[PDB]
Amino acid sequence: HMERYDIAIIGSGPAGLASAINAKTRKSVIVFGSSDLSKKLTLAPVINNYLGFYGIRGAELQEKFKEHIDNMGIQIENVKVNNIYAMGEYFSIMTSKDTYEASKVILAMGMEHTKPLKGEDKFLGRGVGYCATCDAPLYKGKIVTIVGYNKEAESEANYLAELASKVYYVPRYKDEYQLVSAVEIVKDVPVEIVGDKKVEKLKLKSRELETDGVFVLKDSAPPEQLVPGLYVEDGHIKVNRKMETNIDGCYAAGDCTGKPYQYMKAVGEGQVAALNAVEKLYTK
Amino acid sequence: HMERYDIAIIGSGPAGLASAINAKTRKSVIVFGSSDLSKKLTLAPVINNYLGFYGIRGAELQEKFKEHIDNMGIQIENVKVNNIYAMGEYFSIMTSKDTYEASKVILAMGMEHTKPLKGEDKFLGRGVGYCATCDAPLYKGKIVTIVGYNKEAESEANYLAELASKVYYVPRYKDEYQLVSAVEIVKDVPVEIVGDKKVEKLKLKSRELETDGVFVLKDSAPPEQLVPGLYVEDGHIKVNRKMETNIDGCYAAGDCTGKPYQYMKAVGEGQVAALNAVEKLYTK
Ligand SMILES: Cc1cc2nc3c(=O)[nH]c(=O)nc-3n(C[C@H](O)[C@H](O)[C@H](O)COP(=O)(O)OP(=O)(O)OC[C@H]3O[C@@H](n4cnc5c(N)ncnc54)[C@H](O)[C@@H]3O)c2cc1C
Ligand SMILES: Cc1cc2nc3c(=O)[nH]c(=O)nc-3n(C[C@H](O)[C@H](O)[C@H](O)COP(=O)(O)OP(=O)(O)OC[C@H]3O[C@@H](n4cnc5c(N)ncnc54)[C@H](O)[C@@H]3O)c2cc1C
Repeated sequence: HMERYDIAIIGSGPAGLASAINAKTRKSVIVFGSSDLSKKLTLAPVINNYLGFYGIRGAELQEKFKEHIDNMGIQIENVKVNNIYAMGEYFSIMTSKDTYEASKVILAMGMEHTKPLKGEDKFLGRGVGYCATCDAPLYKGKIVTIVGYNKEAESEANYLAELASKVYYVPRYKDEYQLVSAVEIVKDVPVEIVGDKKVEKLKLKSRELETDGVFVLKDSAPPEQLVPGLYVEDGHIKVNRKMETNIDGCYAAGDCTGKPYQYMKAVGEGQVAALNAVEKLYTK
Repeated sequence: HMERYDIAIIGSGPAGLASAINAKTRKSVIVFGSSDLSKKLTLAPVINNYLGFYGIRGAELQEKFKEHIDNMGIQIENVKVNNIYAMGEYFSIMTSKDTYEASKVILAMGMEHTKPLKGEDKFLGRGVGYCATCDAPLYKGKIVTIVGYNKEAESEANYLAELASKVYYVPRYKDEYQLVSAVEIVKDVPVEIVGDKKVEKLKLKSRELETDGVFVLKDSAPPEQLVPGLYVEDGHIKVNRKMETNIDGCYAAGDCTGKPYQYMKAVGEGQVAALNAVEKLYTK
């Protein structure tokens, strides 16, 4: 069904966990993200600029962070947040599973490193989107191509196969893929989304797919799509010294706020966002 | 004599150490402060909001920070910084011992918690000051009272006893005091600095001292006195998202920049300041 919380934290990396441990000062808090917290932490080899942990390996620091949240009774809700609608005094939070409401939101999604595909921006809203399940009814009986950058994208492909006339899945990571037989896996490199007034084809290095929709599925939609009305410049969510965005009650912390992309900056921002959000909840 | 460095960090607490470990990316760096890093860290009992160190004691976290800087060959220069003069393209740094020049400065002095004495602001520049050794020639053959909040203040009293006709030392901490016999220790509580056009007396709870100067000696002068021309509001050094102050080449990080006074905020700010300072050194 629906569940209400005082604070929702969108991301489970350094920034979101820093927010969570500072918000547990009560005030219900929910943290959305991945079971493994942050993929970048796991991939980091030796870390020498996180003060107090000289020479730690990324996966070791990840475990220290996991034990911290576990000691404080903080769990990660393992769902993808698709859209956050600023209703004015609260936020409606749409996810890959259930819908939530929260009084305050802390954006902590990190920063996407991969570039958009050619034609992606051009056809946005004319056949390109960032949430396949959200737009699924629009593609009933149509051809849909999903360019998947994470495992959740596979679930969206499976769902779309129940409505679309044909589903192609283009993986952008190496794994076994848990897809129903109706999904055609296209192990090729996307080149360009093309069309006249709307999407007509996805061109790949060795193949072209006639398709009505192309969904580009990453850990998070671009922030201005995830949070309609949010002020972003240069792909960075713009915040002030209190980590406040342009949307009252919506904060942002970590790589999603701009450079430098470092752990200490991220945890500091998460702390500031959470303490300010809590203050606003007690002052109304 | 004088020594030149690319970056000078003013403070050895969480913020300054975070700056130091991020600036050692070369670029000579000098860190001014106390041997014990930060007094607040030592006094902190259990810390649960420093991500990755759940349940750590303050002195334990202090030791982790000490081992980090030691592993990176970062030493603390154990002197008090008295004044930083923005010369335009560099900074002249006056200390309780030698003078330094630095291309970039990172202010990391923390935030003073004790309030000013009554009359302190009123007589500033008319008998009240924050550096006794700096103003010592002005008090040759005059009466000087030092209200000392740290051990360095004792050294300043000893120096002033060579020039002033009479030196009183009013300690604001419990310890043995290493003072020459010419210094009179006044174990009483300051109440008010009084005078007409200039300082004439220090009133204490049980005694009044006729005095020509009153020096209030804390770990650092107020930031607008430490750094002439620095923009401060509400006792907080005002910085932007890059930790830049109003003075080009001068950054600030940690409690000295405003609330919340927390460790994660401080280390994040120190990191941002240092990485920006380094960038400016490589771009000129
Ligand atoms: C190989 C490598 C080495 C690095 N080494 C260092 C180093 O030595 N020192 C250093 O300071 N920095 C280092 N970094 C950078 C550092 O990892 C980042 O600055 C830091 O991880 C930022 O954390 P964050 O919480 O802002 O974002 P992230 O760490 O990206 O966390 C984001 C998390 O939120 C989840 N999420 C995002 N959007 C949504 C959504 N819509 N719904 C649900 N969940 C979502 C993601 O799945 C992810 O788990 C390194 C990065 C890499 C890639
Ligand atoms: C009892 C107590 C418990 C606390 N518990 C927590 C907690 O659980 N979690 C949390 O997040 N925060 C806590 N805090 C607050 C936290 O300690 C501060 O936010 C943090 O120490 C800020 O560090 P900083 O580097 O900005 O300043 P500081 O820690 O004050 O470091 C300043 C250092 O620079 C030196 N210095 C200053 N001026 C000069 C100068 N002119 N020349 C030379 N050296 C100078 C000082 O001697 C000092 O050593 C606590 C504070 C106290 C007092």
